[PDB]
Amino acid sequence: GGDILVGKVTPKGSDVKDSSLRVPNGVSGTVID
Amino acid sequence: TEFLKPRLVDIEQVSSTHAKVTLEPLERGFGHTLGNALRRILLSSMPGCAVTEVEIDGVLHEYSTKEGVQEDILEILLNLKGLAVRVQGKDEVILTLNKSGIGPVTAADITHDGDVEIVKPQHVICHLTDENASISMRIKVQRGRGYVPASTRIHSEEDERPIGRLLVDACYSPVERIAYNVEAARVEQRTDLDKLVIEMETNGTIDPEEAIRRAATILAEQLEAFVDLR
Amino acid sequence: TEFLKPRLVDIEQVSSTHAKVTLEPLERGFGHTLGNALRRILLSSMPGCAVTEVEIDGVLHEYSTKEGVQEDILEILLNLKGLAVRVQGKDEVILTLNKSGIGPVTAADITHDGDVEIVKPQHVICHLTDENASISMRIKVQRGRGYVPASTRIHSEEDERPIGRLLVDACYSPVERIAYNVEAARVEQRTDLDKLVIEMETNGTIDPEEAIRRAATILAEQLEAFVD
Amino acid sequence: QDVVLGLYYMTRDCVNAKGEGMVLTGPKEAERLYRSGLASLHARVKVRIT
Amino acid sequence: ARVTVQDAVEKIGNRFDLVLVAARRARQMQVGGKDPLVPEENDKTTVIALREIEEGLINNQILDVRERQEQQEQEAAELQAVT
Amino acid sequence: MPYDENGTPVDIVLNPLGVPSRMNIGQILETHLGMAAKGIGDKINAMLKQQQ
Amino acid sequence: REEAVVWDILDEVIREHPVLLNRAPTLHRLGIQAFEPVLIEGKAIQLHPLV
Amino acid sequence: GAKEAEIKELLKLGDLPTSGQIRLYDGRTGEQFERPVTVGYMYMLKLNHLV
RNA sequence: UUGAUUUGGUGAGAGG
Repeated sequence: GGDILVGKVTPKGSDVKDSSLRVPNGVSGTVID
Repeated sequence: TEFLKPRLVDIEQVSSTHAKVTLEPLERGFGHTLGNALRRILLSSMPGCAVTEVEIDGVLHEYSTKEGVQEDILEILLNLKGLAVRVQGKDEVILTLNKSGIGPVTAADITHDGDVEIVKPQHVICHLTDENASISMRIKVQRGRGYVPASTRIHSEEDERPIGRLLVDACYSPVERIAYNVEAARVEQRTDLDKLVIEMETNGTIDPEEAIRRAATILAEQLEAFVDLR
Repeated sequence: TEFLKPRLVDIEQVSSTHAKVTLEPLERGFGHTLGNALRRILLSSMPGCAVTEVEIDGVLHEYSTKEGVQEDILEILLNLKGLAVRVQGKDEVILTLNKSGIGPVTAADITHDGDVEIVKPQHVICHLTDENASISMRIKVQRGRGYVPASTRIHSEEDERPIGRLLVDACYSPVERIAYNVEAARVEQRTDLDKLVIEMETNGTIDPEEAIRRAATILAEQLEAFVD
Repeated sequence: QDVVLGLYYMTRDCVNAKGEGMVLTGPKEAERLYRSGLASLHARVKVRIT
Repeated sequence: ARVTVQDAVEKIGNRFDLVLVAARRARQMQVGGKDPLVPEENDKTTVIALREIEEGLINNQILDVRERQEQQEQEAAELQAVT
Repeated sequence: MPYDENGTPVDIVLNPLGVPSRMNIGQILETHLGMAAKGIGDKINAMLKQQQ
Repeated sequence: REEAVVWDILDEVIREHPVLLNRAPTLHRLGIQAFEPVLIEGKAIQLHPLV
Repeated sequence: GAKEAEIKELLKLGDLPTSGQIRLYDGRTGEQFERPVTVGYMYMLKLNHLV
């Protein structure tokens, strides 16, 4: 939980941000596909 | 104080794994005490070696499949978790299994070193079906006690290992089943003495008199806190 | 492959015959091992001495009645069983008590030799209604270990004792009650450990930690053979 | 539910057990006779209680 | 330590005023300035308040007496500091 | 775990008090018949391990 | 990050601080009761049986 | 289904006691549970209500 | 001054 899977963030959205889909809180696992 | 002391008089091996052992002579009432204490210690706290990290070539995660085999990779990891190894000198060794050709992959195909002994030469792991298929796994055998699982060993491991090493759970205890019996001892002048017939069932890797000696030392060093301090 | 040795953290001494040995921390499933081993040894194996046989005049079996007393001979047998005596040199001492006059008979009233003594002299024996009543009992004290009751004592005996001899349960072991719990302690990472709380109440003649140390060295000398 | 079964099995009686009709100097040695293996949990007995 | 507050309910017999008196006291110990009237066994201000109540040395009257004493001390401090 | 005299621990302990109230007595016959099924399995495992 | 020192902090904020346990169909007032926490290795609320 | 006498007869083919009940000792105290208990194999399922 | 969208609403199924 709290990892990063797909870096997916825009500029002009300092003013840049973190929408990068991460792993939900409490889950683990192995990326199978 | 008219007490006595017991000794390991006869140690019979019914097989290579299932093996009983006597204890003689015990005092009156002590039989169930020593039997239950040695049962709890001999089931909880024995050291035995087991499979910890499995490294197959060309396989990323454990939920994939491989070319030329029957069992899937989770089946291979379960059949490797059942393995019974007996190292002598080191406490952490790396074996090697390489095999090609149609037919099952026994545990007797691992290219052993000198100080490792694989005591189950009919333990099946894979069923290679293609003659052009190969499998080259590199196992890692630690040594500990109890049960330490993959989740806790996901951050506990300090030695920064590289990615690609499948983590297998560690079933370290080589004792699986133990029963004791308090018979009537055949003492030529005493009738109020008894014997303890401990019936162990091991993983084949542990020597029963050595196991009983280690469990006795564990119990004595635990009771030294009662003996010395108050 | 290294094991956790504990520290004995507490002896909450409630009375002179009471203790509570709080003890932490042990490996998971070791508190029950130590507690049960000590409990069985302290119940049925700890050596000591108490009253076994008593010969009283005026009675012929355990269901008769002497005059001059409020209580009956079952009560004198029970209050005799409650008496805690210690013998130093020998192991088969016969004692005799004689009491007359208005008042109860206590443990200090007995005639004692140089080798025996009473740990509780104000422990009551009986009470006397008549000033002309002269009670007399020949109290024999053996020395064994643990507990043997009068039922299997009379089942095990076969020699015809003289009429007037009375059997009693032989509370040889000096402890009266031992009962523990296992609680859960915490070393900063692993919460799976467990803490022992041994409670103990004895009679006189010993200090509960002395009984615990005696049982522990009994088991250690019992297991002293096949260790490294 | 479990605890009333444990009590109903504990405080009951049967017409013969180990230690039928023996006499006990207190409840402490009643539990000591139950634990050592010399009487049964339900065996009728004269005790001295206070 | 604390399991039941029954003696504290006995000495302040309303069971709804116990909460208010012990809350006034535990605010006197938390922010608070004041130090407790009782030895503390690493109990929190709640249990130290109720433990003061059980031995009969804090109720509503004692707290109003102490606050009048502090108001008089502040009055004497203001008068003796200025004049 | 509660082990029988043969030495094997029992795996899972349920509660008998559910059975007189919730009148699902079929789990007991499943328990006894599954015990008999593994009794035959242990007997075949002996006859085939100690190989005949 | 949950370092090694916040669990002692947690056992020092729990100690005398009750919590309100509540079963979801609360019908009478005995369905909200306040306990003191004892920390559990696990993910399930351990609830005293008589209650 | 299977009647009860066939359960008893199948428990006699295996070497098990006919009542379905085995005496069990306790792993903590090493001493026998009074009044023999029922041991058998029930087919237990894990439902997808995970904690 | 150092970051972001379901609640909204429907339907279906499930737990106690």
